[PDB]
Amino acid sequence: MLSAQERAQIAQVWDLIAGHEAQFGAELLLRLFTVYPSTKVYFPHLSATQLLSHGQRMLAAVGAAVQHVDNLRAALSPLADLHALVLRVDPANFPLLIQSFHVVLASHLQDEFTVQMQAAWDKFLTGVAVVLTEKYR
Amino acid sequence: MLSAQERAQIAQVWDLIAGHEAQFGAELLLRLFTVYPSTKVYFPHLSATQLLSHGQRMLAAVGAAVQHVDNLRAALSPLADLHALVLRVDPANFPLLIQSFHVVLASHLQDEFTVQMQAAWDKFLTGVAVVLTEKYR
Ligand code: HEM
Ligand code: HEM
Repeated sequence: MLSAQERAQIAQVWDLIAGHEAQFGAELLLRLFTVYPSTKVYFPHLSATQLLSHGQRMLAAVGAAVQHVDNLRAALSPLADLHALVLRVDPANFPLLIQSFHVVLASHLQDEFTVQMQAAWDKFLTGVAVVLTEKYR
Repeated sequence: MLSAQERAQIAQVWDLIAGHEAQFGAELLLRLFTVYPSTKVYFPHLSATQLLSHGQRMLAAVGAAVQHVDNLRAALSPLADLHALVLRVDPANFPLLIQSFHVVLASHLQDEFTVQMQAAWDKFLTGVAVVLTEKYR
């Protein structure tokens, strides 16, 4: 449950990502793989231009989720099935990705990525992660 | 157990912090308080110049720990007693601080804070946190 101010804040973060999905997503994956090498097993194909492609897909889906905070479970249902049932992504990986995403955004946006924006963004992404992991057995 | 390359990497990170302990530490606390408001209960006195003072103390201790990775338990013993026994800081707060610290460093250092440096820094700070929490009952 995001407040109106929090929804405005995550829209502001997204406006700073739009157009950079591939580059920011590739850097997110690189940071995740280096700081948490256990995550590399999920991406044997990516383990450099293929990084840009997957990064683009991933962050484009994040942008779509911003437009659907009120019905995230319905809108993300295919992606939830994919991560929980088909890919079998251990839910513990999702906080590692979210923390890594904050670092990449801070590196590019510096003080434009304010602590208020980070709090809202973290709440939003934690909710996305719940949807993408709750079907995991 | 940090490798020689990892020790070189954390020395490089510290060289980029030195002189900015107060400012970076204050921003670390502000980010921690905003993204994780549950942490504010530990700092009723700080909850703005007092932020600079505490930030300075905290990050100066980090710098001292860099010089003592081989005998962290002995060198940090007073600080371990303080956090675990006197302040009773719940160990779950330490990952929140470490993640917040990466974000603050990225915001200021941008791509100079490389993913290799972050991996080494994270390993180092996770070890500091183990020392500062293992006495907690
Ligand atoms: C907010 C969190 C996440 C979002 C929005 C997201 C989004 C996506 C999307 C849209 C795809 C489709 C790629 C395609 O069909 O080409 C995908 C695939 C994939 N995701 Fe995620 N993902 C997230 C978290 C994770 C995490 C934490 C992991 C593992 C650590 C992961 C591992 C994978 C893998 C292995 C694939 C398949 C890649 C491929 O087949 O090329 N994802 N993800
Ligand atoms: C790498 C991790 C940490 C380091 C190196 C560190 C370092 C320090 C130092 C050097 C002091 C002494 C301040 C003084 O005597 O004036 C201190 C005090 C304190 N620390 Fe930490 N700290 C760490 C983590 C934490 C965390 C995670 C919390 C709580 C969320 C915390 C809460 C406190 C509090 C409440 C004080 C007392 C402040 C005061 O009395 O003014 N510390 N810390």
